Amino acid sequence: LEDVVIDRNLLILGKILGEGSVMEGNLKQEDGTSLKVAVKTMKLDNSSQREIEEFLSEAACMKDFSHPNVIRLLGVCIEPKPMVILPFMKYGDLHTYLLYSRLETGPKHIPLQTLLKFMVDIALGMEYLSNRNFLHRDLAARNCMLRDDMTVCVADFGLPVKWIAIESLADRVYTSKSDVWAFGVTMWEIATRGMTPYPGVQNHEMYDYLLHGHRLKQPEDCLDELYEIMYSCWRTDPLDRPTFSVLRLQLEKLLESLPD
Ligand SMILES: CN1CCN(Cc2ccc(-c3cn4c5nc(ncc35)NCCCCC(=O)NCCC4)cc2)CC1
Ligand SMILES: [Cl-]
Ligand SMILES: [Cl-]
Ligand SMILES: [Cl-]
Ligand SMILES: [Cl-]
Repeated sequence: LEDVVIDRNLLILGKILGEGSVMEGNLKQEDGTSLKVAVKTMKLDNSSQREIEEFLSEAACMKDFSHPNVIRLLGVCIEPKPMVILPFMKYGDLHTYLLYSRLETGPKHIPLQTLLKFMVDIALGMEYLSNRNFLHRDLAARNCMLRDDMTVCVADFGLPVKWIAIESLADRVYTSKSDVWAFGVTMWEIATRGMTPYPGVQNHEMYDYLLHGHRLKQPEDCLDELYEIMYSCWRTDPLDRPTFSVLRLQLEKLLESLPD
């Protein structure tokens, strides 16, 4: 607590940004200046201090995370409900951004070079968490945030059937190679500019679908080289899947093989 806790009086809450749930707010910092934050309210099982122990545990680790492509944890505040304090990012989540991209008034058609750069950013972020054996367990375009410099950072980690790896559906187990699987789905979302995974397949059909060897199909405008990287993320054996440090360099290489 000594490290992550923030006095509730230093926090002012405002409108709802999404539904626990997310809310806007102002964090009064130690330099006197006030910072805009997003406050994620957390509903935990208070029948025991079990879930809160694991809550304050990760938060202490998450507050020490420092990487441009990984979201920053500012701290936690208590009411007795905990609340995660994160930086506010006005450009919002990447998923909505991709959709807007396909509408006039909204952002310009995102070229492929920019789409890969989104993937690289996420891969770099995941590479950082992976190096610290920290699992995300909920990676998706909706959880990837755009910084004010339009660089992507990963979020919502710590503390969705169509993103869950095949092993994690049956055995109900989670490894970093399960995050790689979700990362490949995230790549698909980006390459399709916001499509929902597995059109035609309902959620209750996903296990038999995957179990029979069927995977996400290649988008029309997607390069064979880019879909290879995506596909390698969905290999049945988690050991056959590449690490984030391999994926990251694959994407950096491919992006550099393109013009501006
Ligand atoms: C007066 N106006 C208010 C509405 N404005 C537009 C707008 C609306 C919503 C958001 C927004 C939404 N989410 C956000 N998460 C964060 N910052 C902003 C948002 N950081 C925390 C990230 C942690 C992970 C997470 O929860 N991922 C899901 C995204 C949830 C941003 C801008 C215009 C002005
Ligand atoms: Cl308040
Ligand atoms: Cl940050
Ligand atoms: Cl769509
Ligand atoms: Cl599909």
